[PDB]
Amino acid sequence: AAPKNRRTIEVNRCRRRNPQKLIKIKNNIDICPECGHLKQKHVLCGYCYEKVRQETTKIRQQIGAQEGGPFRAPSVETMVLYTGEKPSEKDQGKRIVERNIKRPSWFT
Amino acid sequence: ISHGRVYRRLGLGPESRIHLLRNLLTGLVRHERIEATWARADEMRGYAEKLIDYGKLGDTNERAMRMADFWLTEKDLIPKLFKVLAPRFQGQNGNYTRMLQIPNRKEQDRAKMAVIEYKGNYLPPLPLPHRDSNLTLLNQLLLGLQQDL
Amino acid sequence: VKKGFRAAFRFQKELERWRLLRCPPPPVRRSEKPNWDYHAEVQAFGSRLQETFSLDLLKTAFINSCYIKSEEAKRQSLKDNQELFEQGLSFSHRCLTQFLEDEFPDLPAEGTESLVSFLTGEAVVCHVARNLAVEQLTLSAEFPVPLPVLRQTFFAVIGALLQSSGPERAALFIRDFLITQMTGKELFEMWTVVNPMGLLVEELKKRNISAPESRLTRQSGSTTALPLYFVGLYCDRKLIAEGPGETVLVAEEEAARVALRKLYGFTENRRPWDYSKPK
Amino acid sequence: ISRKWEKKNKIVYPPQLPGEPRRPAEIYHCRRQIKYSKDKMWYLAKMIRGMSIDQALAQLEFNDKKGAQIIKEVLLEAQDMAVRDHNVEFRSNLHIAESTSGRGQCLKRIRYHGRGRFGIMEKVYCHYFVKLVEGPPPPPEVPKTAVDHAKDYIQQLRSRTIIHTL
RNA sequence: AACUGUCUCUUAUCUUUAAUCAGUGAAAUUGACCUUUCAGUGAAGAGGCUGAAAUAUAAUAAUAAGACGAGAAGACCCUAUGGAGCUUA
RNA sequence: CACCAACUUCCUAAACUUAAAUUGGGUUAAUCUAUAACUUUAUAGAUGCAACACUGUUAGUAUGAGUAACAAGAAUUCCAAUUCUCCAGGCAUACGCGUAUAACAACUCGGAUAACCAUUGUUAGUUAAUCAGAAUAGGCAAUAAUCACACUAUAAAUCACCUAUAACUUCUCUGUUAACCCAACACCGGAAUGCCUAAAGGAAAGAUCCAAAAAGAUAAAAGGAAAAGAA
RNA sequence: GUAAGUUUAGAUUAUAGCCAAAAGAGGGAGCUCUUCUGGAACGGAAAAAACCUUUAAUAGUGAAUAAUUAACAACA
Ligand SMILES: [Zn+2]
Repeated sequence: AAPKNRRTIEVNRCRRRNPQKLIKIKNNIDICPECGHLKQKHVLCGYCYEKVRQETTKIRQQIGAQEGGPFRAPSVETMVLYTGEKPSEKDQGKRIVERNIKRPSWFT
Repeated sequence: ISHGRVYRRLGLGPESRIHLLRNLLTGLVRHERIEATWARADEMRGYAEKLIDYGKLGDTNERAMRMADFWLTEKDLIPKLFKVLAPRFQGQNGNYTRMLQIPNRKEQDRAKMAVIEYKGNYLPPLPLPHRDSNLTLLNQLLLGLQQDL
Repeated sequence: VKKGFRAAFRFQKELERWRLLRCPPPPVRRSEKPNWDYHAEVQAFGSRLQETFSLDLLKTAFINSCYIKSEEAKRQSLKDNQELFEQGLSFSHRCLTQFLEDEFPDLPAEGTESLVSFLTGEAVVCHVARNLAVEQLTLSAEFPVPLPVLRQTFFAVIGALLQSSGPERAALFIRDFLITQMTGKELFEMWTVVNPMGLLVEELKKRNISAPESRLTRQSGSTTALPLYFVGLYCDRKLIAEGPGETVLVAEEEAARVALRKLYGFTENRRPWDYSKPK
Repeated sequence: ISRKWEKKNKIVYPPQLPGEPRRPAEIYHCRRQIKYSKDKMWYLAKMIRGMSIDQALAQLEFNDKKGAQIIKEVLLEAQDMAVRDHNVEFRSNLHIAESTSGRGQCLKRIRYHGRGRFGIMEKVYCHYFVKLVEGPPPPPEVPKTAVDHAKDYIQQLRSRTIIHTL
């Protein structure tokens, strides 16, 4: 079955310009205090998350080199230490990861 | 028609879902923080919490050893669960896993993204939300009400 | 490419027509535009009016102060119409007042002033002059001619006409061309009357007549959103005037307006003014 | 092809006289060649019409459509030139006066099928037009109240003239 | 004969489709259409005529019984003091 | 005890009497030439001189319709990175193709989307004495193979070496890449031989939802046409 | 009452209706024919090629008229 006649632009225009078919505005936009960038109320910041995710790779890269092989996951707890920080007695008996950078302000 | 459903349909079948969940659980244990789709992350959150209980049960438990071996493909992790994860969560009675929403992937599919991590980990803290301080005008007004009461 | 020169020329005219509609040219006075002869137009202007004008005086009346400045400014890089202007305006005021008084002796002097002011208003004078082509014949440094300058020339021409043709011809000219504009003009349209009830009482006491007692003769749709109220003013229990209104206050106000017209003999059915008289 | 939108940015007004209000700035920006459907892009344009510069940008940042990202890029370029070349003091003082999309030159190809059939393949391109006016978006319209409607209806009745009568 | 959801008598689960987001993007078709119901009229015949009736604008989602639905050079048999072609003993 | 209603008729101004093949007569759009005119005109002479309609021809742009339609195993420390989950015709030659090979740089076009390139541009490539391709005249021949022996059979199944003549010291040329071919297409199709069957070769999941309806698959209380047995 | 007609010469085109209404013949309903008559609204009969009122067609914010779906139980 094919259309019996051409559909008029006016009829077509009304269909596409009906409110149901139009793009709706969003009121859930929020600001990120940490980075000062926009975010949604139910969505986290990304500018700061970029630092966190990349820092994780840098920390993970250090971990990968230290292990040196697959299936080498330690059976003991692990800790990350940055330059200017010295291991404590409580840190004994735990895998220690050394980071050349200083302790990040956000990281505690 | 998803009324009363308590299980998500993932993978190519129920076995694939277990294997896909098994792979996700193994990866999470190794790294302690993994980013995945929100639907899949929610489904696997319950499994991770129960796994910590199995570690708490004890190494000598035959069921735990069988459970740990099946769920963890990489066998180096089996000592870790009983000697790293289980000792860490001994004080905790639950809520071992923290799941939060991440901005959706800009990969042309706009999948809902979430991050699931084990609490008490050595990884850098996630950017968690901070509640409003009591110094705010509304809270201070409520503080005055509290003092009167 | 379509060949031929006639077709290409035809399209050029088509482009010009579109260009004219899109971008109308700025207005310019006919004096600047070609094929204009001031002397011929003045002679034709006088002949068309069937009136005798002193060419020298008429030119002075058309001459304006602003026009002289432009010539002087051009000269740096002539008689004003003020004297003639005063005569026409002053004479017109007396003559215009004379017309009103004769038809409506009862009408107060204050009312005649309002009528005279309206008939001598800048808009009224400007409308007559522009429709008479006087603007083209007006001498000024700005186009369109400013209304106050245009008004000055109109009365200035009247002063020149008085010298050329005497008051009698000018009076007929005023009656034929200016008094005609009052046709279809209601009294309160040309005269602003506030507080008609008080004014009506003021006239009645002067005539030693009792103030009317207002009564509601007829009413319809009182409680509806479209109410009609008829209020009649009863003097000594006798109806003197009745007016229609939407509210009692409006009906009373309208009824008072009708009485004022009757008091001054401005009834709608009153005898029309005469332009027939050749004398 | 016609590029009159750019020429609108080359218009130079006469020097403003002392007795004239400060002329509001008008900026026209367009992208002539976009590998996007004009019809789909129009949906984005229609919604953003009349909104502020900041509000439109904020919505675009959280939009899923590819066209929305293009619109934001177009908006940013227009804003940059406005301050750089149109002497705009406050960046925030901008609103979307006009937003529309137009058709662009396309490419034609044949669409093969596995069963010997063929189809008409087209690579769609479009143009996008936006005009930005310095200042906040105009206040929204207030719908007429019942009292206003009744007054006009009475006024309309009075305005009526008698038809076909002496 | 057995066997079984063929059926008495249907139900449940999974995959595909489906629905939503994003990217890309055809074909048959098309006089114009501001594209209703009943009865009449007519050639078996009316969204557009006659007479009644109904009727905010615009949308959105579903099903295929009938209009003895619309269709082709489809099917069958027979005729010709029809043609034409062919063969002759 | 009437009115209304037709250009029938009267009235003011005019007019001077009722369909369509065909036939008689009067004009006209456009272009060129002759001769004039000079913001596009005149008189003559000429002609590829006038399109709302041939399922006309060519081009453009709509409608159907943003509809049919199409798509990548997981995690991470990263796309010639690791590890995990699962699949099971792979490697050589022939033939064909002819630079699709490889590196770099691009992000427009091509892949029916991205990532990435198979795209665009530039530069590079495939190595052979061993792998592959590129003198003459006479004389004389009974008896297959089949582990060839026995043993049979029927479809009836192998130059050499002698006798003379002639020449008299040699390693160049060409082929060599590839994920590749025949089917209009990066087409669920077609495509010889040898070895071997996973050590080789691979990925069904663009995201979300779990609509109805429909298709495929699995399961069935009691019964068995409302198992593999006979004719 | 009215204005065409006859002859001579040249020359083609048309030569198929439709419906209504009369007169016949087949026939017995109705049909099937032959013959005569009339018709082609912009008005009317409901819409109505074929019936009725209507001589052409001009402008006017005049007038008189035509046809014109309506009609008003019985016993001496
Ligand atoms: Zn931040």
